[PDB]
Amino acid sequence: AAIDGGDVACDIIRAALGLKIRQRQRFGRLELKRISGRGFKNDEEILIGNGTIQKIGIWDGEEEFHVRCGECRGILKKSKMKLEKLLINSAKKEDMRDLIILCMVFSQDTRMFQGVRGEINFLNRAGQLLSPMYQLQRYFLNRSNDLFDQWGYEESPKASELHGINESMNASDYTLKGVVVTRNVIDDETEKVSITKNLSLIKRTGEVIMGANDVSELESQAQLMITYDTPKMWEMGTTKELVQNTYQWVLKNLVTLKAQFLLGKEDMFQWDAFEAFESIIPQKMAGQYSGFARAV
Amino acid sequence: MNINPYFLFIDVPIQAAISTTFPYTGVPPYSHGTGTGYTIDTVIRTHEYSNKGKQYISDVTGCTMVDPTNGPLPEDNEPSAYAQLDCVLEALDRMDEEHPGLFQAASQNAMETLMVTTVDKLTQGRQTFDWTVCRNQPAATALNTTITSFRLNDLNGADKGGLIPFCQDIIDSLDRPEMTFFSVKNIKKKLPAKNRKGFLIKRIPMKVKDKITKVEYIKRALSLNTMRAIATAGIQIRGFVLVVENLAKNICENLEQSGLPVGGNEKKAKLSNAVAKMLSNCPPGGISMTVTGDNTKWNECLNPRIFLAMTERITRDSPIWFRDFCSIAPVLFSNKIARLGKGFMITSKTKRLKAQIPCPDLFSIPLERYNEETRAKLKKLKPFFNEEGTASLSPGMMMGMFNMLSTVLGVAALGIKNIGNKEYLWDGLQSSDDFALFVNAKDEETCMEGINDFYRTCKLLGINMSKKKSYCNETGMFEFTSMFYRDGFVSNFAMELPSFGVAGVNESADMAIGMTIIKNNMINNGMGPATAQTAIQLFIADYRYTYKCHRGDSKVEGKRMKIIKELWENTKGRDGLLVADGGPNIYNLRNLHIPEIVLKYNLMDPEYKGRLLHPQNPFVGHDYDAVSGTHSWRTKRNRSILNTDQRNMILEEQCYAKCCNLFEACFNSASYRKPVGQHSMLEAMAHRLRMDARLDYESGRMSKDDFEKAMAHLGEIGYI
Amino acid sequence: MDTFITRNFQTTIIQKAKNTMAEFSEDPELQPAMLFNICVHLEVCYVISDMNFLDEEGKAYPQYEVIEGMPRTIAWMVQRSLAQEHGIETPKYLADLFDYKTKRFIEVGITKGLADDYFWKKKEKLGNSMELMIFSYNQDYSLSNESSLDEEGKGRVLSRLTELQAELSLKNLWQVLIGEEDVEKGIDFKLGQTISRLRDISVPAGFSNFEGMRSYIDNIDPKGAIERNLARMSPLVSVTPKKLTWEDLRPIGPHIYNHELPEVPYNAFLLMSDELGLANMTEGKSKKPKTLAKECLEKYSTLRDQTDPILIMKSEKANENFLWKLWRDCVNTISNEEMSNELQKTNYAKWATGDGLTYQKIMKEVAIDDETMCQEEPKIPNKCRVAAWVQTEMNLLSTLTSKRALDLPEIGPDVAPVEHVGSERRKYFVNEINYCKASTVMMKYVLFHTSLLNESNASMGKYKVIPITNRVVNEKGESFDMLYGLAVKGQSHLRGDTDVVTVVTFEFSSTDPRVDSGKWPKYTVFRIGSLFVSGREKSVYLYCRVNGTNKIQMKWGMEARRCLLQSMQQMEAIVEQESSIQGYDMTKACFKGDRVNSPKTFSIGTQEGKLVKGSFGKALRVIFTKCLMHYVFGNAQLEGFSAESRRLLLLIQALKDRKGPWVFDLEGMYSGIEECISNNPWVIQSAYWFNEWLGFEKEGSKV
Repeated sequence: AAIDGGDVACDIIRAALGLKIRQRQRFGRLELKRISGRGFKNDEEILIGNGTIQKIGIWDGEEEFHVRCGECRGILKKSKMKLEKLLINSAKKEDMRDLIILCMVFSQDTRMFQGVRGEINFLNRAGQLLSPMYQLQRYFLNRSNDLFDQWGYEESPKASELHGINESMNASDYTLKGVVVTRNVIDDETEKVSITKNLSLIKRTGEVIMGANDVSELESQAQLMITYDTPKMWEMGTTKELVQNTYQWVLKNLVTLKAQFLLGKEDMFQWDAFEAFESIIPQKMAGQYSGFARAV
Repeated sequence: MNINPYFLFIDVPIQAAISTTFPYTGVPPYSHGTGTGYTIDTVIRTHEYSNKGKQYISDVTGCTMVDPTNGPLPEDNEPSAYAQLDCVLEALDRMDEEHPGLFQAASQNAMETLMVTTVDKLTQGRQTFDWTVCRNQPAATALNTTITSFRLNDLNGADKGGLIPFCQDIIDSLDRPEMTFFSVKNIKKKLPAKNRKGFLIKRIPMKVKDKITKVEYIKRALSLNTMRAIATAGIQIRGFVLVVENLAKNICENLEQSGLPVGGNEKKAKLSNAVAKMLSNCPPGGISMTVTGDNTKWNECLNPRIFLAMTERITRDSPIWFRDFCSIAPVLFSNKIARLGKGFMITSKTKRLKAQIPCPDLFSIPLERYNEETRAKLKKLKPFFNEEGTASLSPGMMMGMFNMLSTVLGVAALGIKNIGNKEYLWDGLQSSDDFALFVNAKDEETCMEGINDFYRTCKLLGINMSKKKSYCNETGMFEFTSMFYRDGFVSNFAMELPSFGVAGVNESADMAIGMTIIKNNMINNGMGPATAQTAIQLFIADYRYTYKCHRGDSKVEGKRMKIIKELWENTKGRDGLLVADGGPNIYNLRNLHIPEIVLKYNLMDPEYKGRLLHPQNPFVGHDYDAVSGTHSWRTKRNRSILNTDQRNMILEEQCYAKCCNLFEACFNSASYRKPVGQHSMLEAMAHRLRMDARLDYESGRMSKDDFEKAMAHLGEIGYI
Repeated sequence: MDTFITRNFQTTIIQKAKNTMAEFSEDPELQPAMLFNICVHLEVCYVISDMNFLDEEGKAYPQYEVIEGMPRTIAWMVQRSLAQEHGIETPKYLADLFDYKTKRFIEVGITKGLADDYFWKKKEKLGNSMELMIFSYNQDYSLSNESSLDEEGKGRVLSRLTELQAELSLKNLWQVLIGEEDVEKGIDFKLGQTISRLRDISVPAGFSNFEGMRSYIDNIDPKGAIERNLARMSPLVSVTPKKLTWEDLRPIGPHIYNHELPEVPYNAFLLMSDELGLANMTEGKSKKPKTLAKECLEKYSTLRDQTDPILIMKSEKANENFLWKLWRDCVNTISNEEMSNELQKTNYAKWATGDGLTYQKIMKEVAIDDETMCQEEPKIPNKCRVAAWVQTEMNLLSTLTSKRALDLPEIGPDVAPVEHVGSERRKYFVNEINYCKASTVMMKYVLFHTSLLNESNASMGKYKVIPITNRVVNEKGESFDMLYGLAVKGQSHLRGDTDVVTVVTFEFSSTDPRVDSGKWPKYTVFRIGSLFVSGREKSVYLYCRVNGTNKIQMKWGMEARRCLLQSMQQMEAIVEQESSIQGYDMTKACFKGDRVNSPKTFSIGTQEGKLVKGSFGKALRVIFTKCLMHYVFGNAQLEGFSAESRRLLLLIQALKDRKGPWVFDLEGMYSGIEECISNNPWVIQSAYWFNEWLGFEKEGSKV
């Protein structure tokens, strides 16, 4: 609450807890803010280069977005299967690399569909198939040269501040169609949003603003020794730490455990701590371990 | 259910399935014996493929010489060593034209490196054939012996320090009428040794001076001794081959076709880039074919004269002195003499006898006494045999000594790219023994016509493609130096794996060397994460076994393990203890380049940190990265014999045996009662006898008369 | 030093000098003196070429072309182009500067003493083919032509070098300043008469002296020679391309199907599938092998006290009585109280291993004189047919037993995703092959070879008794100390490491050799007693065999633990290929299966002539067993056969993927492969399996 920080996961947690978050659509590392135009969603089948058919809800209509990703800014023009014009500013190369690739993926340009060669059967952490748009997003994020080659180039505009860029973000006359650089930097206030079961943010009218797949997978170690109390997540730590935590929990409330055990019921073997501890027990021998422990 | 492992290939591509078939990249112990018979066969085959050349008698060494270059072209698919000079020169011209300013720059760089280099560089090498003793010795010892002989012969090249004066002195020593040198001679023994008689016979070496005529030294310098290298060369050749190989490496580094000195994933990048480049410029609607060619008798067909021609052509615009320096190596190789090794063994079953026939006496017995194969081999080798148990061998290359130049020649062969202006373009890669050839044409018929033209061309250059070990297939899948490429995927056939045991330096040094070896294996040979982690586990197990430093909380027992357990009990930061102290190992992939001391510093006990990193501890006293602590101890490295002259003259006097006999009784009656520490043995005997007399009198073994008599005698000794 | 370099010169000059000097192919760090010299030289030549300019006619208001600093290739080609365009001789040494006015290349140098001697020696080096200007720190200048440089340039260069000289001594750097001639001390190289003669006689046919060869190489234009040589070459020199087809491939080494040839014997060092460990549960302490063997024999006292042997089978040459007496001596030594494991009854040990039958070496002169001493023919390996016991070995060694013998240390916590993937792969692999009998056999093999190697530390002239022990752990957690038999190792008086030291091994077993008489033509087997497991009597035989191995073979056996890493690498390559088909890791999916995917299944073998599938775990176990057998049954035949079957398999794969493979000399490959199928059980069974799989592929490719 105090810090106006975070990119996506913080917003999801804030909405789950009922806090104030900024209003902006996200497509992963790319956050959007519509400025003009509107579109409708229609579900239909499309053909990809690799030659597979899968239903997609495409957005049709003239749309103008305030595309941004990381530090670089810009504006996007989107219509049915076409990336009309895209403008970007100067920043670190990878910044606009990700911005522009996500812009291709979001624009649903037919060339982006034709720019897929390998299989896109990517899985998520939960093991559930990703949505087709996010599948293409991930494939092209891991595979940037293919889409850039497939898109096709054109001549850059003759304006002083407008110049093209190559695949490696090198200024050149041959520029990605509808993509240009601009030195006229575009300038970059809170509301409440509801949440659903699948950790997806939905606005007041019902449009999805931030999904559970937009969370960057950039793992890192916190600079401060954070602490948690719930045992449901102890599994994240190493096995020795899990054992230490579960045995500390058992010992501290040992009086209650003894009191319930003397009663002879079965509700005392299902504590959250025991469920967390079960994870590190091999599956094959878990039944025998439990049977022997109960018998003894 | 009868298992059939090959059935795996049904469900898995063969390129992945046969990954890492041979755990060893070196040599097995059961390989066919490389003795006198094998070297005789090698020389026989080398002379067999070139027997249609010009045969003459060397006017320097007086040995048979065979020159196949510019000889008749082959009329059969059998291996041929007849490499026309014109074709090689044209190939070099084509390479130079394609890469303008390449030969000149490479030659200039090689000559500058030679100018700035030092003789010490020769010490970085495998076993070298020392001529003074005519054996295989370490590089440093061979260099030292050669330097000493040169000094005895008024040659002081090593004094100047530079390599150029050393090689100048080598070629000058090749001109002295008589060469004097040091040698080692063994003489039997007569000194005492307690087994059952206080007498044993052994061999003791001594240094002597020996002189050899000019021709003898000339023959010795060119000799190649045998110990998959087949032979080693002495010191007279090492500098020139070093310079020539440096030149060839400089040329190769800028040759996109060359597969060397690439190492690591760069090899995979080169492979994939070559495939992509060839496919990109394929004719619209044409066909691209790939040959995983292999070369049979590669080093038994290349001629040193062709290498001399290549060196002359490359250094066409260079100082004359450097041109001669580069040429000195090929001419030395063109006169190489092979040594046949130990010899044969002949036995008589009826009388249960056996004997060893050495090489000089190879023909001293009728050929009927040798088995069929040896009989035929000696019959064929008779013309190319010398009376000193050596075989003249002009052609051939006896495995790798000009590998870089071989790669340059292969690249030259691959650079023609067309013959007759037909509708095919060829290119590819080659690394000193094996080539992958990519040919683009219209139809497979024209591709195979181009492959045939390439085969004929390489035949003209002396390179013999292996028809019995080569195949062709549509481009996209092939092999190159035990590295299978298949539509992007890449696998290895043979990968070296960590060997059992620690490096053999010390605790911290061994740990650092093991971890850096694992890291290098991952980087270069492509070891997967799981394999690397398992290698870490195995290395930790071996390390703990070797150093007896099991976990502090383990239940094992040992002399060091008691103190380890006590330290583990007394320590609070148990995660910070080093593995050598029974602590927990924390090494993993992300931290394979960090010394364990640095890793665990933040977790170590401050008292433990002080004890471990004490600035003045008695263990440390006075590549890999580690920390200098109390675990960097040094082991006693002091053996052999010193004071050789004094010990030898003492042992050759007479009375040493009596001194040993008197010493033995007294100083073996007790396990250890010696006042050691430079005490004169006579002084120690005097003290021992004084104490023995004192004890005898105290216990009553001797009367006062014997006591006083003993003290008077001991008074004469001088220590009483 | 380096601080002075980076402070006294602009970054561009430092970078140019560094990248130009790094081409020497040597470490640029430990030797920075030449770096300073080259930087100073670069600065001097840059200054020299910044004041004078030319025009369409040559007005002095450029004139100096810089060659140094640029890449050596580009510099050399530029110099050659300039020489060709100006019609002047090209200096053999890369000139550091060229002049447009004099139409001559020029060189510059920096010294510390008087420049006159430096100029004279440079002139001697290069003769008169190149002009030079030289400046020295001690205010000395030398010019070949006085009309080369003007006062301004000379003054500026002198001021710069004097300032550098003054500044060097301020930080104690002038003392360690090396001169300039050192890098070019060696410029005189005169060949002696002998070496000149050797060079002259080492030219290709057609030349008399090396001067002729040098002139021919430097003058003649050989363009078009390749075509001329190829035109007259006989047509018989042709690779004979031949498109490969499925029917072209045929079974390799059909002779193995010849029933006339004998079955392949069992030549492995230790019994693998027929082992019998005398289990003896222990707390887990480490004890010397002698004590462990003593306790194990005490537990099974009946076998130890067996004195009347019921001979069951005998080797062709070995003597049963001698082997039995040696075994009795070994057990007596094991059951005694002395700490040492040294045999004291050397009689039967000496007379049983044929250690007294070795021939006596005599002087070569007598052999030369003698007429009855002749070389003996080589005992080429015999030829044997398919052995049915290798299939049973492979089948049984891939099964899951009730005990495991692997306990590896721990690793640090995993953080990076690659570490997590590797840890998951390791978990699956160990879980799959923890209890596999192959792992226990491998551990027994490596432990026995390690003990054999250790015993050779100081005891070389004495017989040593060594028990074939193993430490094993079961599912319940209780750990056992198994004894698989004993082995007495003889003496190796010779200090060589590749010298055979005869060792005779007595291993227990529960399999009656009469069932497969052809499996043991080399073993001497007795019957010691009978064990009881479930109240049922099962016999125990003692396979006694003589063997010979050297120290290097001990090292090979010790390294035989590398089969674990080999199998793990093979499995990881399979997983990496599966993941490369996709873009994400395929470990859990190919092992357990995700929602999208299914548990991958591999074709394992044959059942009643029909294909059978199995889990990835079975494939991993089969891979591990195959690797272990390859290591155990390894000889030159096996490695050669594998190396050639590599090519055959690659061609088959190319055929499978519709890549249209072509073979030039197929029969050459087939002969190369069949040259190695003589008597190795593993090679013969591999050939049989390859034929079966090739038949399956042929019959399955028609669909």
